[PDB]
Amino acid sequence: KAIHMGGWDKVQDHFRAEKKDHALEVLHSIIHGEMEVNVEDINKIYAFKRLQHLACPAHQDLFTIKMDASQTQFLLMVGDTVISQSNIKDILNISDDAVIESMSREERQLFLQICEVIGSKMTWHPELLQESISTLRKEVTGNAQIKTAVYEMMRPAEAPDHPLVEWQDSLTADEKSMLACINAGNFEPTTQFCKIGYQEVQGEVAFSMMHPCISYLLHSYSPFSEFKPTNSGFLKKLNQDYNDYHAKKMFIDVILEKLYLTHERSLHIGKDGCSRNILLT
Repeated sequence: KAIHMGGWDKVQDHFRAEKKDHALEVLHSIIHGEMEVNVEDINKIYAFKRLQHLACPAHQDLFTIKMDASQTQFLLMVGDTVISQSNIKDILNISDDAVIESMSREERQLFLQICEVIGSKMTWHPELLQESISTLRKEVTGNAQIKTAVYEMMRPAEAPDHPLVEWQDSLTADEKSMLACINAGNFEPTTQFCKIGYQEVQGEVAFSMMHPCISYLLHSYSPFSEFKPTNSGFLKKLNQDYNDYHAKKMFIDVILEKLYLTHERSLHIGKDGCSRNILLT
């Protein structure tokens, strides 16, 4: 897809095809009204990918990212050498005394994948956010392999493309109350389930909630430095729902199971054709 930054459309004509990626990396370092932005940590993730991609194909396994024992620092590793690190609160642009819930190994790899994509849009397509956050985000949330990765982890048997099932309300007033917490104390059938995943495993359906860092980074993240505390507010909220859901999981799952079984084994529930119960679109 065409890169345009730094007049690249015509500037690229000065370079041999085999040098264009090198010249872009350089052009990127020359060029990168305007609100101040905090993206040095988050861009490391995609930059590390760019590094790895230049190494001999058999050395590529040697480039990896892990966490320190506290899982609050990502460590960029070239074999055993830690070439650089990033605090997760700096990657997230969050206000520091902000609570981050821990992620499984699966969830972390997904978080990092979203980091790559975001980093790559902000690096090669700065025009995107120059418009608005929503224009950046559309490109991230609309992105094929991110879509594919989010569905594969949370709803492995549902295609991202899955057509909505029509809402049929079999919930008692108590059940709708019990559900309020997975969507900020509201009960709206078209949105209540946007954070829930599910998979069938040896005859049982197992529900989950989207990790609040992953939902934050998909739908609430602002790279702008100046609203650090606003980002933090959004995160605490997703934290709270996440924690409520786990405190009450054995009541909530009974009800999810009922809904899933009565909506064609999906929680991608809509009304009059209008769902926002997708994980992301």
